[PDB]
Amino acid sequence: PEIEWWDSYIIFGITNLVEHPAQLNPPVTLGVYLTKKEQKKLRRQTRREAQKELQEKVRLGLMPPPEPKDISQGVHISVYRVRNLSNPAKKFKIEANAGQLYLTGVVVLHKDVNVVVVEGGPKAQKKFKRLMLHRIKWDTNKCVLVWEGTAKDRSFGEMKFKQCPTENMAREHFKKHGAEHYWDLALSESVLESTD
Amino acid sequence: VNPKAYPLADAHLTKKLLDLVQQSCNYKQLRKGANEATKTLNRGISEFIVMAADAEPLEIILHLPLLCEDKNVPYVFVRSKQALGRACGVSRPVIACSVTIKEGSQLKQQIQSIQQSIERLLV
Amino acid sequence: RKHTWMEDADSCVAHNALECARAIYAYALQVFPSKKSVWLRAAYFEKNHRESLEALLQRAVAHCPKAEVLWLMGAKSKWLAGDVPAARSILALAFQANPNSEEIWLAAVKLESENDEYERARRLLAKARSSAPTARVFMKSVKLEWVQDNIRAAQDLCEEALRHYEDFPKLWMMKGQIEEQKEMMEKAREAYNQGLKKCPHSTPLWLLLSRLEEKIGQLTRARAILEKSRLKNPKNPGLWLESVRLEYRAGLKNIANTLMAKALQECPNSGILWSEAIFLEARPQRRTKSVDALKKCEHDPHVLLAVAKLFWSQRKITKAREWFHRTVKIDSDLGDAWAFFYKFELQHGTEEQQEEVRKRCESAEPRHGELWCAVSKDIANWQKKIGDILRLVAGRI
Amino acid sequence: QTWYHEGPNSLKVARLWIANYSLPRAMKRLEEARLHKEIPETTRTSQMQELHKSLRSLNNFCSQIGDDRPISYCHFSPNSKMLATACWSGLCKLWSVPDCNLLHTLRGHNTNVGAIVFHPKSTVSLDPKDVNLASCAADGSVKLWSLDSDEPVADIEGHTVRVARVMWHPSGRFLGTTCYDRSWRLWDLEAQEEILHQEGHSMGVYDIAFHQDGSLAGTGGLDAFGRVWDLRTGRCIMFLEGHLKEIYGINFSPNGYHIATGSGDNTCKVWDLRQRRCVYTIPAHQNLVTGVKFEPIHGNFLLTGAYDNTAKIWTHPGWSPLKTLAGHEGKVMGLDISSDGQLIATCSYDRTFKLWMAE
Repeated sequence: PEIEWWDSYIIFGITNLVEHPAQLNPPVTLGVYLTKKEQKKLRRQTRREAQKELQEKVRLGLMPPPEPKDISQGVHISVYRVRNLSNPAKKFKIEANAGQLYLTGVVVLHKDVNVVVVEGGPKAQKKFKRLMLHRIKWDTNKCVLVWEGTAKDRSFGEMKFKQCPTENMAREHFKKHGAEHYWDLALSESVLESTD
Repeated sequence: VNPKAYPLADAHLTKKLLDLVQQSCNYKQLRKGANEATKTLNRGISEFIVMAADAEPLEIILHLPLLCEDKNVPYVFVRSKQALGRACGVSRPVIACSVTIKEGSQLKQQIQSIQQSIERLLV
Repeated sequence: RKHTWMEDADSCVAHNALECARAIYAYALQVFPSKKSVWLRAAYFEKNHRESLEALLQRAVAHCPKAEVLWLMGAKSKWLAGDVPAARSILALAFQANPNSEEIWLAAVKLESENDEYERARRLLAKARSSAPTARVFMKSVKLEWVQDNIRAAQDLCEEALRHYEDFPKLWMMKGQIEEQKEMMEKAREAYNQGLKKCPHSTPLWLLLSRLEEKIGQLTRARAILEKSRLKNPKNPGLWLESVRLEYRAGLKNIANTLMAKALQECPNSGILWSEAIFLEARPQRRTKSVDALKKCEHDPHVLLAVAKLFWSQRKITKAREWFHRTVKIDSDLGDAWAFFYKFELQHGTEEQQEEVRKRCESAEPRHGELWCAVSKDIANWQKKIGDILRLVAGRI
Repeated sequence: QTWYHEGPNSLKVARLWIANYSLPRAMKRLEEARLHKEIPETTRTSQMQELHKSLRSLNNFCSQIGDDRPISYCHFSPNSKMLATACWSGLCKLWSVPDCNLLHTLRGHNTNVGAIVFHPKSTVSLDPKDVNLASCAADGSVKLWSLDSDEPVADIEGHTVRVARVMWHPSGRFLGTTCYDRSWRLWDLEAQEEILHQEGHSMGVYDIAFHQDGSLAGTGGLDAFGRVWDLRTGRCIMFLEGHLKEIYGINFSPNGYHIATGSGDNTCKVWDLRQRRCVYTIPAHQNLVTGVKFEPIHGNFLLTGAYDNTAKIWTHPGWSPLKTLAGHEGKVMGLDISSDGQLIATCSYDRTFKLWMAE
């Protein structure tokens, strides 16, 4: 590069002009808790109202008296690394949990590097992490959580078990959905775990 | 609000904190009052400590985050003490509450989520 | 039927007497020859209840071949009661029955190093290293070379043990202890760092590295090494206790209390962490901290030793003696609890309580203690007795 | 709807001085980039491999506790002299690096101190009796402080909101400060007054950092929109977007294209300036990335902290996990590399500050 963009724009464009450009917004109900006495008073009032309604209905002659007797505004996106997706029930249970949890993503498999990326709500991501980390029993084959952050919107459409024997094809498939950085970080973490 | 009250939660954060405080007080896992919160933080059995920014004076709650720096507990300040008192199941306003951990309670995941969400507000 | 007879003999030995149990053990030994377990049980019953133990050891050596544990117990009973050169001849005869240098050569080297003529011990260690080399034999050879004097041959043997047994942190810890006893101290820190980076999970090597980085000044590097040891395990109770002790050694009492609270939140079922939190607490606040330590970590020797120290500090000798007796009954192998019981018997009580504490320390050998390992790992008190080590642990409190 | 407003002539004179000081600096940076581009790929690859091997064996040492308050920010002094820390208390100590000895702790604040960043030419060509460091608190205060006085100077009362961070200009005569009043102030050292208040975000700005040449200045806060405003007449055209969380850290690379922004969405945005796009979205950690620092004048790496107990030193470019500089016990708030590149301090919420040195 010969010069930068601001250096080419300035070189004379300096003046005493302060501006406020691009004022954009960044991408509510409160419950009430009632004490035991308040709950008892409400129950008494409701019972009195029901008794009054029954008395009015009986006195009206209508019936005889009873006989005496959100993916928006932030989506939690996790990415885990597994040594072998061979475990059918464990992988199936984790995938089933993610699918039952209205969570999208992908499950890419490779030589000793399996990247399972899920994206959904926080209560679904916590359940998927508890399923993949405590419920799904893998065993040398272990599953660890590589990353867990937040994104603006979901990237993938649905959980599709992709497969690529080489890292370049899986990286291109992740870059087609705009998630090649997480797969590259998972591959780098797998290489650092295998080297150390 | 008070500038000394830090950190300050948002609207949905205070709603989730009030729901967790009501679930803890209904399951007998919450202690209301500043002295009970100080006793729970001194004993090391308090999972979280919530304060009120609408306290006059707020300095009587000022030892509540500092004890949170002595026992490694998350601290948060509510918007009003009357809302914290109504969420604690009492007609009187509460200025300081302590949600304590229990032996395998069902609200441990919600308490862990509230501790994870309250640790990012103080920055 | 032999297992039921051994169980009945053990129940009779634990119940009322020892003559019928010894008769049942002799009947089970004379009915059919058994493995080393029944011979070890008979040797333990003879040692717990002089001549009968030597006769049982001779019968086990004559009727049960390939029993290194029974031969070692017979050699120990001959060295303690009978004679040391007779136990040396018994170990030499057991070396002609078992050609393996795993435990017989180390016992012969220990018997030759407990007495004089340490050149014979060095020759036996060299023969054990040339016949069947191992990490424990090399560590025993380095200890026998470093107990006399810190010679360069001991450093060369420690370097050869670190080059041949780099996976074992004991050789790196011995090399760091040999280099720390020299004039310089950077070589011991480098050897401790190599042992911490080569194990990679070595708790006593990291504790020695933190102690060397704290005692030689610049305790910030010691705190960094303690944090790396706590994060490298991860969340070890010993590394957290060492970091809490390093924080309490300085003027940062609030940081030490925060580290103790973090260690209790990361490991509540730890006796040493509960004892450190009870000792770091206040004097009117210790009655609740000891109750919380007893409720969280029940039937623990370190928590009982901390309760005994709190009862002795509160001018209650009748409660401190009962807590020391409960600590000795829960775990008699503890060194710190036995040292605290000996200090409580020497501070408050007659000579009968001190004699009973000395008999309890000489019956079961204390190990894995805080004050016991500080005097048992030094070269000046390596070949000493148990009573002198207990007196040195009680006098240094 | 970019509305324009006229300013004073002193702000225009300071903008003309900043342009006249940045244009030969940009010319020298372009000449250095053309000289580095003329170097062959073999020696550059060998230097990059040597830098990666030096950054991979980065051990943490000299973890000296500052005070009982957790450390919120750290700034390296020029020429590897010291390191100014800013904890949650009112004191701003200056520890002698790599000796880890505190000396001349600059106190004078009442609330929780924010980012105490020293001047880029403080230890180089400025007197120690004059103003050398600039600190900020949780209230509205931007106070100058010396290195051998242990007392603050005449602060700027033009900020009435929570001043999160403050960073001095590379020229030395200016200093930006990100306040919580949905604007960022630009105080002057020669004029001794606030020259401009650029409001480029709807929410309060958190981190403000100028470029390597001093022409541009990157902003960012709770409005989730990174603005790169020019020092001549404003007009931020390099708008950074994509992060759904609050931008808590901004750092300008010595190269004219790359710019690192740290957000709370567990990612870091290395965006380009010649294309006005995001070149890399690196998942550095899983916690909220608050601290972020660029490389020195060599320009090879980037050290990004987070709310976890670790800090990732990644390559620049490439966005690869080169070094995991863990060892802390709290949220890593504030980190700065030295001017020599061999030492880097990372303040954390465990009330301690260590330094990563090559083994």
